[PDB]
Amino acid sequence: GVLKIVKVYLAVKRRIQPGDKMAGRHGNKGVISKINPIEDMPYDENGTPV
Amino acid sequence: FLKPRLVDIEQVSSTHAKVTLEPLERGFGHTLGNALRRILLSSMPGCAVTEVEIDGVLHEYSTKEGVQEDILEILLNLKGLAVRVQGKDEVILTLNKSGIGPVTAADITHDGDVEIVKPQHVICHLTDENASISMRIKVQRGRGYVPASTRIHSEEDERPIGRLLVDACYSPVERIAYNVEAARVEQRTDLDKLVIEMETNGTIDPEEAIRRAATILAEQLEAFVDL
Amino acid sequence: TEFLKPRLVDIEQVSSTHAKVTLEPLERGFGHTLGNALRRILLSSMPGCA
Amino acid sequence: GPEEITADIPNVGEAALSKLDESGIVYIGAEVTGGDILVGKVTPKGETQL
Repeated sequence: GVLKIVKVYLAVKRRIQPGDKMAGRHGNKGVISKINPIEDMPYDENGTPV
Repeated sequence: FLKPRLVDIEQVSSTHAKVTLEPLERGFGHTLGNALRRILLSSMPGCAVTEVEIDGVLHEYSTKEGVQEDILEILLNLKGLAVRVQGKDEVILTLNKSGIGPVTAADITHDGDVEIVKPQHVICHLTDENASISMRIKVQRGRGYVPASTRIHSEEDERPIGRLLVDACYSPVERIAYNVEAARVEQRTDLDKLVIEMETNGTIDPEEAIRRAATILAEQLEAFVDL
Repeated sequence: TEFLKPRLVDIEQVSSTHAKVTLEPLERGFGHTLGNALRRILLSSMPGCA
Repeated sequence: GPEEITADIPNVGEAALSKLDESGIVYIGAEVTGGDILVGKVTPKGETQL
């Protein structure tokens, strides 16, 4: 019944957003809540944020 | 209500430097350093490559025969190319090169406002004797982080299928740190200093930056002054 | 590189001593950058006769 | 009747048919978003009875 088929291949690039699941190898899960600016990140004396 | 002013601005590397502010009253060293760290790290002028149209490439996911870097990776390398302009808000640089060897950032076509702060920055390698890559690299200037996604809304017939967009990286600043050491001026009870150690890709000079920072700072207080 | 300015500033009086002012159009991170820089100088350096 | 892959689609603008070639298939490399037509297809339904 099918005369012809056209298959299109889309490549989507997704980065990260609130709602994604993240975990370490140690069984600590997590879901990113807020994406915070580098300005509000806790930093050490050297000034490098986390 | 004694006011501050700048003092010796000590360049160390082409990357970073330690600026200093001598006349700070009680506790004001912190009140500034954090407020200055904020505007330094976030809102600053920068020029990052935006639109790139390459030789035979339809999309960022293909491979050009004769170069071992995937097109996606070459776009990513461009996001990290540091340049600076003077009088232009967008300049289109034409890059051409061939032959076996690294293609660096010094092989491009120089323009009146073009200054390449890292001529050694690697765009990609070249694996064959005769293979040639031509690219139109459209660099514009702006503020903040504009990802490639939010750019395809205007669109308005960006039909140039070869014009691959990248994410806007716009910012000079890398790491800003402030340390307040007690500064003893010959006569005063107790005063403090401001040591602002910042870090940059070399596309903005320290005195220019720290000035425009405080500019925006006081500019928002404008409304605040009255009601 | 033009820089967004605030607007609207409804000042809700709470008697005669204190009040809650509000500012709607503050860009990224500027709410803290202002709010904190003002909290600092208000609590510490101000003219007073005590 | 048989279904056509033809690029002639009732009720679509020039902006819609831009991204498609003469044959009705989207060009390779064209960036797309929600609502874009990947493959034009049309099926017979006769005597609409309006």
